Amino acid sequence: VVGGTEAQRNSWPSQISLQYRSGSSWAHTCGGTLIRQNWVMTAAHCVDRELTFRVVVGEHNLNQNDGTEQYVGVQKIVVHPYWNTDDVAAGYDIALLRLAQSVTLNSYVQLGVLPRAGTILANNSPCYITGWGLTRTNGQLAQTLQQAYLPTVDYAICSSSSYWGSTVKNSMVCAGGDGVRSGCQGDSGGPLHCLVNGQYAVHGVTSFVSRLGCNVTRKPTVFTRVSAYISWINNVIASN
Ligand SMILES: [Ca+2]
Ligand SMILES: [Cl-]
Repeated sequence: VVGGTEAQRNSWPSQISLQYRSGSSWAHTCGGTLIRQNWVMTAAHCVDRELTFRVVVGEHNLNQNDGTEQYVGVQKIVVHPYWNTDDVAAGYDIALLRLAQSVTLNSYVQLGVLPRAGTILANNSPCYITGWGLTRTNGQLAQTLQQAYLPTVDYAICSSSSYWGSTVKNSMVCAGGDGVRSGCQGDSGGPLHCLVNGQYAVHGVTSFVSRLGCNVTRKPTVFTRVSAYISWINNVIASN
């Protein structure tokens, strides 16, 4: 997250860190949203690589013991069947990870609330992106979980020529584009939390930013629209 602030430890308890095994260690690669005690919602693109993945819930600082982390293997990966790694603009950038164990819920570990199917946010709706992604274009991952206030940019604006044009689909949520604040690499798969009727819900799964850079004016961060996938999600969970 570019232009973020450090999240309070218990603000976003459904945020997870999706990590891959690298040597004798683990590296954060993506965010995710805990949606059941044994299921994480993330971006399909986060799991195109044939890596060993684990999920960390209750994580705050990737570089320090927080005393709240639970580490769990990824047991099964269910990528949306229409995902095509060579065409992120087509959408379907969503995947569910069944965790090898059910995590224990507490103030640091909670299920993300998802919007009802079909819900579309009015333009300029208040949301925060959260994640450990780069803090600058071509920068480095955050140590501490970051949040940035990224108001939505509706489809009509987002899919306009000076924004994302045809690249953005109605199955996506755009947010931000102010040139200051944005998602950035390593935020992928994580939530966009939007305040609706007093409650934050995870409306987006971070999907992409401009190849030119993270915080590029009129290139808001683009998220998979969670409310486009509620049936899919429920179908997956019910069949697994
Ligand atoms: Ca930690
Ligand atoms: Cl949360």
